[PDB]
Amino acid sequence: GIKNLLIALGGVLINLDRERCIENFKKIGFQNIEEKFGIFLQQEKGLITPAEFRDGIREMMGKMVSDKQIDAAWNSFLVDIPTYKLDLLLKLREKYVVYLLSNTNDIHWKWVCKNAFPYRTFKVEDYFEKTYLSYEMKMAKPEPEIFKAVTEDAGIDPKETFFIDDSEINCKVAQELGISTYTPKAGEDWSHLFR
Ligand SMILES: [Mg+2]
Repeated sequence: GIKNLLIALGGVLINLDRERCIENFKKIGFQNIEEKFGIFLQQEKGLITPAEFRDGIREMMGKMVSDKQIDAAWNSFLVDIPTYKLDLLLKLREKYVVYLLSNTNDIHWKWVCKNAFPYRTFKVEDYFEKTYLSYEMKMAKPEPEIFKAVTEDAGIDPKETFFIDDSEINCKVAQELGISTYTPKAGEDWSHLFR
């Protein structure tokens, strides 16, 4: 009897495009961008600041570039949330409590909130009871920490929580804590889970 849902961000909701990102980075002067990915892991845990991140990018980049240029290229990894997934979220809150559990960074998070979640009258606030972000939490999937940490703050029973995330390891760890999981494939429309 599932009462709650935990949803990942990437692939599951927002389409990703590594090639594009790589290319945009190269265009702005980062030659070995693809070997490079450090600060990414730190950023993800919010152990540094967007400021220091850009500096790190510049620093290993060997050139001075605009923060906008950098945010631009970094955000090009994100494509879009097909709007039918947004409908699905809203429809789902009718029968469940719905949380986001996402490994991400402030720069990305602000892009998705401005550019991807806004739909009709709705805003990121409208889809989730609460969003748990790695870089705010300071811990990241698949640390067991983060899963236990989420249920306690949320005050939800793990036995009654369904976790949807396209990373196997993340799912296996969540299962250990008693959570049920589905691992969607790239591009998968996982709406079939509720037919
Ligand atoms: Mg993923």
